[PDB]
Amino acid sequence: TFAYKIDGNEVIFTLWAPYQKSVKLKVLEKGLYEMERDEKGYFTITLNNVKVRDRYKYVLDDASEIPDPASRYQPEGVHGPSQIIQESKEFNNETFLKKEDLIIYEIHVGTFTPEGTFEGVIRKLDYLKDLGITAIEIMPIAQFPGKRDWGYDGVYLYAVQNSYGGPEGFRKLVDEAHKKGLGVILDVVYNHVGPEGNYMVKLGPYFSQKYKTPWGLTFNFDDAESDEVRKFILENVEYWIKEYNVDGFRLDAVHAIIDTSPKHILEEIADVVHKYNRIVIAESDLNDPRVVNPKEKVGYNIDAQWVDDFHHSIHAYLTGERQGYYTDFGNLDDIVKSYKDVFVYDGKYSNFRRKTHGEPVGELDGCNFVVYIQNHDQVGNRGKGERIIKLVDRESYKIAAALYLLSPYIPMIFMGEEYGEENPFYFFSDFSDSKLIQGVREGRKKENGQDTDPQDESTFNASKLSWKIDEEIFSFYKILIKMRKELSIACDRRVNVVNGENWLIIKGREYFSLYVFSKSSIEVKYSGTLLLSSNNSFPQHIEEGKYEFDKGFALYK
Amino acid sequence: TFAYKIDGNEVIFTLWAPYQKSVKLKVLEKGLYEMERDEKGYFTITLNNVKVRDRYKYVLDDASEIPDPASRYQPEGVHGPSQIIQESKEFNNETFLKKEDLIIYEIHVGTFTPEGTFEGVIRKLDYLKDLGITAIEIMPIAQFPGKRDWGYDGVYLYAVQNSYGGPEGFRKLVDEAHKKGLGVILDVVYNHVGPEGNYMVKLGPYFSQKYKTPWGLTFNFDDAESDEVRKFILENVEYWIKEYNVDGFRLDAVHAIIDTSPKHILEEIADVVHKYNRIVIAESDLNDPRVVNPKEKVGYNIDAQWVDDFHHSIHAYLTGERQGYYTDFGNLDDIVKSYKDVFVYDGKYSNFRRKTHGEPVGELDGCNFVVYIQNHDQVGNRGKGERIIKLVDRESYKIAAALYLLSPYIPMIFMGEEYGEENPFYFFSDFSDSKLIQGVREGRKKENGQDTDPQDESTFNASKLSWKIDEEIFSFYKILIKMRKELSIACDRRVNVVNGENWLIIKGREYFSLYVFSKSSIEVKYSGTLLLSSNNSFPQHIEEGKYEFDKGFALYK
Repeated sequence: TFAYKIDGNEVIFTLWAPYQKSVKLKVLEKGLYEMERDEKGYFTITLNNVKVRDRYKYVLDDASEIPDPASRYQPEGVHGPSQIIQESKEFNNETFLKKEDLIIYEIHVGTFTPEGTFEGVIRKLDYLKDLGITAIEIMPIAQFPGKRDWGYDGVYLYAVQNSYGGPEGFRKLVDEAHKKGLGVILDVVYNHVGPEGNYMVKLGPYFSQKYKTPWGLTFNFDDAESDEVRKFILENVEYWIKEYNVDGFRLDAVHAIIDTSPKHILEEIADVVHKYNRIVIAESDLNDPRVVNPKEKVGYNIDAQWVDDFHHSIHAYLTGERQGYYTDFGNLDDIVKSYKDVFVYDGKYSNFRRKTHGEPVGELDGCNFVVYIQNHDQVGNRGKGERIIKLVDRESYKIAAALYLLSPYIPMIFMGEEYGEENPFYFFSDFSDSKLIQGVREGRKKENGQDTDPQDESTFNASKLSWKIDEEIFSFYKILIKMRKELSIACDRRVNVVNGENWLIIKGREYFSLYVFSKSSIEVKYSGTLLLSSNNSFPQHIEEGKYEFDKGFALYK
Repeated sequence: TFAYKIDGNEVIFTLWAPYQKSVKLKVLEKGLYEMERDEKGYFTITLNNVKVRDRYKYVLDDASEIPDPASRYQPEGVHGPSQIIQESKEFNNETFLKKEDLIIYEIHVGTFTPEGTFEGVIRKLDYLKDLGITAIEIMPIAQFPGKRDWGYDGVYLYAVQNSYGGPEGFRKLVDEAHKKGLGVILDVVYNHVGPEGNYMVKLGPYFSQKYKTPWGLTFNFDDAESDEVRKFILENVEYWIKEYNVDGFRLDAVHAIIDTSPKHILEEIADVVHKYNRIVIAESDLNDPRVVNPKEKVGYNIDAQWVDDFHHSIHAYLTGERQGYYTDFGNLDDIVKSYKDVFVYDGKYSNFRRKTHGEPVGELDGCNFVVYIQNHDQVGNRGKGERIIKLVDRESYKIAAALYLLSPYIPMIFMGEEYGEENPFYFFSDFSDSKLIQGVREGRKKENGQDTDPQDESTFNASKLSWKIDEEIFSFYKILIKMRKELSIACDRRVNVVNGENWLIIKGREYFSLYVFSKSSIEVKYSGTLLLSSNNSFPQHIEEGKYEFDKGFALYK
């Protein structure tokens, strides 16, 4: 209840407008009307003449026409009139998506398929399925400005992307994957909004003034009317679930979500989701268990959370990288602790933030966290979106892959990565306000040295995937993904871990694994049969003793 | 460790100055020196020539002299040189102060005794003791600007007020009360700082930029170097405890204390205090149990918290008051719920904040909260600090008194109130920067209509207590305070409560009480003996039946 609501033959027009005195419905074809201002600040009207897949603008006091922020869909620009659509209405009391079986495929509909749409991505299902992926994670489809964006300027939480196809398409996309037995997971932004087409600002207070994130400012969940906005959001998740049988959510940078209330909005959301028996994952920098934490432990519940701590340890280890966050790591030791204690910052000094970061993760299964060697962020904000292939010796790139998919955690593959993709993932925008298409520039430029003027199709397309398979890499992947299942490696943190100066051997419940980054001697403490190696130098049937190995990765049993 | 530290014959000069490149110790008599800049940002020096009860200024890069923010004492202005003092060092592993026996006397050393000092307040001990008060709560003694302030512009957390006597005095004050068997409780401000003499600002980041309270902005407990500042504070409480055997703390507006860390600074402090087996109470607007909440329940622990909810219900009830917050109440019903469910806003709609305020207090004894009919705030910010005597029929004023002291809560009397004080408590400042002594004006003026130019001795002295006893009122009090003890009324929330249209009868463990605000018939359901009445119309030995009563209060058994 916020956008519109088709009854029988009749339709309503709710509209949170505290700041307004006079608001006017305006079917573009039909006419202009007067909303029933309720004391709380909710203008409102009721229609029946309408059925009309009609455009409409809300015209306020000031004498300005604007679009329904709960816009079901914005046919034209992020200034297009909002529009009537059908009531998908149907979805199911669940997700087939069981947590353990979780292989995530991060995708970016745009730069993905050369079509760059759902249709585009629909073509790859069976491919995806082939791969073994247990589910798909879509990057933000919240109507952003232009046609070229990661989707982090989504300024229409309710309206499904124009370009990407939209509604029916996105609609179709799920119904599709659904049949392919694939799960879909939408990654939604609740900690902020788009710098273009944002008309919250004139309807009332949607965003707190107390605080200031980096990208502008979060919404208002605390002060003055929190009540409403906090509902906005909360309804927003419900929508997805029913209007699109979505399988799960992925929350962007929760830690920019500020709440002081006795009940943190997160926990508020989690419940909405778990209510429909769906899943939630969140991007959180704060090495805090709270999030993913259980109800008994007064945690928000959130099903799972990303652990960049993993990534980083590995990355800076393989690369001789020490910039920005990389400075907190770049070492073997890190890799192991992360491997056994989810966070590398368990409550210790980050010189990076000159603070005392994170704190001990519980006794939570590996499945409360999701690991990766790649993601839009990690590639994306490099200045030249270098994939990781471009910075590591081939054997390495293979090793890494192993590391992560072989974790109890919840392995998620960036798009491309599996088949050995070398294209880059660039920072691209599609703004219109001069000051935007500018500020941005010195931004990405000053922030990350990106040269590729994001506001250039160039930068764009150059990130489009070059479906150039590499069966070496591609093969591997499938295998890994496969062994993982076989082995029952998931969630389980009952692991034994060793490493030497440059090696590392990890026992598990059903095996051992060998990581050697440099020819060296290993006192292999066990006998198993080679299950998979990165090389050929690997001994099908191993036994306990000293052995000299070559830079490579081998997997026993 | 932050100010200085006298060793044997030698003394250190720590000094958090991240932003500084070159810092200089400067004994005013002796000389100027160079601090040992540590990477973390801590300049530093070591002395022995010194013993000297010497003044000193830290002279930074910019070529400016300034005083030790951990100033033990600021002899001259809030620009005076800091100064050497002795190492009180001694205190005890405890407080005689048991929580139940808790009668708080809120005092304001300045406007109190005509002397307006500790010495002044020392003269009243035995008086106080006489009253029955179980302990004293001092308003902020943190070096503020000028000589006339509530003390809410304290800008020197470590330095004891000049005017109020200072150190040795405050020192003496406690050692005194200690002997009188009286407990002392300092009310310290950690959510903000004084608008004059604040030199944190140039030493580095002491205060977060993420947020903005009302009175400027809180410190930085979250970001960049939180680590340090969070220690500042935390050491600050330790000081009080050892350098002054203080008995407890009272925290100003905690809810302006913003922390996202896994461990809320509050909980951080609580521990410091409970570590020394001392007590903590906090001013919190957020109807959140979290604070006062226990460790098992993942609460901050804080021993007790103020419940304005109480006050208000009563006040607006007795007064026909409905301004500002008064709008959320002004009703009988409120009075009872507050009486049985600590908060009146247990998670419901405050039109006052157009939000959904508070939430259910546990099953916490009445002793987690502290009630009052008066306090500096409630009088102080009225525009004409009207005491409550000035707005209620005499019988009322007596009734109220009963209400609160007869609660399981932790009754605290404002100063004056007990003996029937009619003087007002005004908003007074003693600033020097023109813009201050001005902004303030339209402030207090625009905020509360205060006319009494706070920057006028007038406004000041006029708040000084007129020790004009009124033995009627005065007597009552003592009695109440006395019965309370007798009765064992404290902490216990096992109460039965009734009211009629204008009356109210409250059973307890050892009695009943009758509140009648308007001649009416009461179906008194019990037999007891008059223990104390506000009037004479009260029936020494009561029995169950209908009886007509007169506006008044009576107490049975």
